[PDB]
Amino acid sequence: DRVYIHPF
Amino acid sequence: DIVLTQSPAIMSASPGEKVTMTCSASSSVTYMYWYQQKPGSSPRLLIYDTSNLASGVPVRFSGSGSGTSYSLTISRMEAEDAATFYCQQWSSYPLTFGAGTKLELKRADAAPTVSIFPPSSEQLTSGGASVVCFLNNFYPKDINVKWKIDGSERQNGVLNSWTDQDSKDSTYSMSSTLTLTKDEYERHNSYTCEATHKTSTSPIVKSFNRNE
Amino acid sequence: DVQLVESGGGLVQPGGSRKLSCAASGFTFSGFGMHWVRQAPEKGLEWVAYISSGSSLIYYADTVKGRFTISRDNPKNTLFLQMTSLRSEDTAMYFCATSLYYGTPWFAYWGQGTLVTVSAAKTTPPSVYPLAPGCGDTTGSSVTLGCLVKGYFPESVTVTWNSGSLSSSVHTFPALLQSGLYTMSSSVTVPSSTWPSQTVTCSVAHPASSTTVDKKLEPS
Amino acid sequence: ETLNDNLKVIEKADNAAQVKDALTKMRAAALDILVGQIDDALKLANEGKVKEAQAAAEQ
Amino acid sequence: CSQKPSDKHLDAIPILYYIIFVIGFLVNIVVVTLFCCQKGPKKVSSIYIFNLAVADLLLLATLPLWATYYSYRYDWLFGPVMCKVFGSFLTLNMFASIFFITCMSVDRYQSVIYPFLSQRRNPWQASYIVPLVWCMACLSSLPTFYFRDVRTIEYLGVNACIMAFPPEKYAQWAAGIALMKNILGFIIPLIFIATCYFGIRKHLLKTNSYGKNRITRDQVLKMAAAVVLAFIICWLPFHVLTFLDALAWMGVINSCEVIAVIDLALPFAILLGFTNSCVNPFLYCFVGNRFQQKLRSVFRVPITWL
Repeated sequence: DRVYIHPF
Repeated sequence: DIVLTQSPAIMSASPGEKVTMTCSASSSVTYMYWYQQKPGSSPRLLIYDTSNLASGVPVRFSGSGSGTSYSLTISRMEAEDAATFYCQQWSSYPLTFGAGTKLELKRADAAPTVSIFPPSSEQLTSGGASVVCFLNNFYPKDINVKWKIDGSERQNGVLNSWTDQDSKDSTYSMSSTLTLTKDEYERHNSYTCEATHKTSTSPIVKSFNRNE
Repeated sequence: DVQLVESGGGLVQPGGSRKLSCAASGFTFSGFGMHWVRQAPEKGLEWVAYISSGSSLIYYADTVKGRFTISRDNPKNTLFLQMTSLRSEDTAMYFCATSLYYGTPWFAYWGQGTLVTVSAAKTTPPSVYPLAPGCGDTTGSSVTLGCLVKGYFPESVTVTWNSGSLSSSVHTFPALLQSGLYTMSSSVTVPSSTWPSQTVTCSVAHPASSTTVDKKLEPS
Repeated sequence: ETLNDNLKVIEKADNAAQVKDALTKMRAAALDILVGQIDDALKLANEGKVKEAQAAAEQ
Repeated sequence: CSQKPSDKHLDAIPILYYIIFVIGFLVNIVVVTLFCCQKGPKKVSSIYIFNLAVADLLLLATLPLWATYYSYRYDWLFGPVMCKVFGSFLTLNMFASIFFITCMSVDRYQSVIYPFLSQRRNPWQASYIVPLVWCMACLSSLPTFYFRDVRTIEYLGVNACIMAFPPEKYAQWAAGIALMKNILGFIIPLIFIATCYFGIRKHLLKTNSYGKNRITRDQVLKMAAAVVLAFIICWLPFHVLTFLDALAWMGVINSCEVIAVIDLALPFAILLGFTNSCVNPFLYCFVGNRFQQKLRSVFRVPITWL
């Protein structure tokens, strides 16, 4: 679904 | 592996009517997409993510559905909307498409214009002779064709080809080619092309004879 | 303004190989995923394959998986599809399409398409026969004329009525396959001014055989 | 403005019964073509297809 | 609202990343060079400056990778092991930089309260503190070390370098880690730095009230206040965004618009933290009155070699 795609 | 079945395959719709077509999947599908494709051109995205109007699509179009049942709806039917409509599912790759739905613009009934053409001389010297009969600019598609050589019906050796709905006047056309051998052609006088249509109780007849 | 252009089609014998290419312009190419999607003749659409922007995620259709290879050339803005061991069912019109949005599984921008035919049959140029009204046919406010295209292969001949009408009222009847060769016809309705007073010709162009036959439609 | 708040509800709806309550409020506001569309979206809320009823009421 | 969000911003993100990268990779390099082989060590605050500059240097050394990652719109080419290593490395250097800012503020506070502490200040005690700070940063980066992996996102059709929480309880985990990022990354360091600034300002304000002492004292006060202001300016937006994100994972806020704004602004705020790591050398090392003379000496090094 939704995820934390950012590097930090 | 998810199969998409659209309903109906064919449907006529007059301008201004509300059009609604369905798309059913065998399993629970996450998202459904709707594309319009006109004969000769590439498809265009109408609806993405099962209810979201794609950029550039008119407000008349609207997608809906969930689970295994989805639908595409046009509030006011217009001429430009007549095309074939496809649904594509995404739940997991591979992606699968639907069978398609042909949306035809319903027109007033029109009698076909019949024109008969005898075989060309070049073809005659080639060894065969094909008589052509053009039945143009009529509606609906339903039309019967009979060939009469000297009054006797000829059923073997006839190829008919229908066109799609002409975007100019919303009419159809069809060619009927009766191919015969040169020797069989060389021993008969009158060749007749009869076309029975919904618009007329009596068939439309165009014939010729090799006397002229 | 986004433009996608496919190329590389043609006639291939069953079991051959063919690399289709897709050139993209009007957007940053190396940011979105691209799909290959084909459509069979007179049949519906079919998703073929998909490749992401950096070519890390590749999906194939089950009817295609293992035989084809989708690839990408980001520095040159190109999408490749290598087809190997082609089958009769693979005969179709191929498109490169993208959602132009992260490579999501839909197609907002479609290419023009390229035709691929899979048949061991020869490439026969067409035979073009004129169809004019014979003697004894009266002339009304308009006259219908015909061009009969007989015995050609592969598909996609274009009958252009360039002289006199230029798509005034043209009915191009779809091709029918008889005895292993295609047959079609083109009717054109033109006012009585242009015929037989002026010259009306039909040019049948067969790119697969690279032939072009013109018929002048003389009266009889 | 009441119709705007009930149009917020479907996007923020927890389940189908909240959609039903908001669509009945819109029906009462309409009484105070739209009526028929709301009467169909009320059917979709009653069926239990929550997401599809949200999409219908957004229309 | 429920419509899919925008992607316009991703065109500008990688370029900005590269800008910050070259700027910080020059400045921090200058600092680390002045400290590393050129004489200048043997001071505790100086050792802290060096370690902070190394953390920021190795930190911004990963900016090209993230600029490439945003260029290919989340498609990760380098593999899962590289996603692990560089994600945990990024987080480790963030925590090392922030913990070192806090440690330098504590060092300034305990050096202002105690005027009789020499510059050596038991240098081996710093040789024990530095590994302690690095180990605390590692332990704080253990979540990023355990969850930063490559996962296939089918809806994007993209192998993305994400935090691979258990998808059953993903959201919960996200919320948790977000709050942890707020506490170990902003809250506790903000408290330490703020209290240290307040105390230092108080003691200074007592000691040197009159004359030139007041002038130099006001300058140093503006320096400490500038430290706190830089940290706040370049870390408050990111952590506010992560806090709102945590609220979304909880379900308190579910508005499409708010979450779309969170995801839209998050890479910019991440870049803002990195710009803090880039700005710190100007704030700590380039402020000394000996620095400009040392810079002129380095500039004339090859001329004297001729």
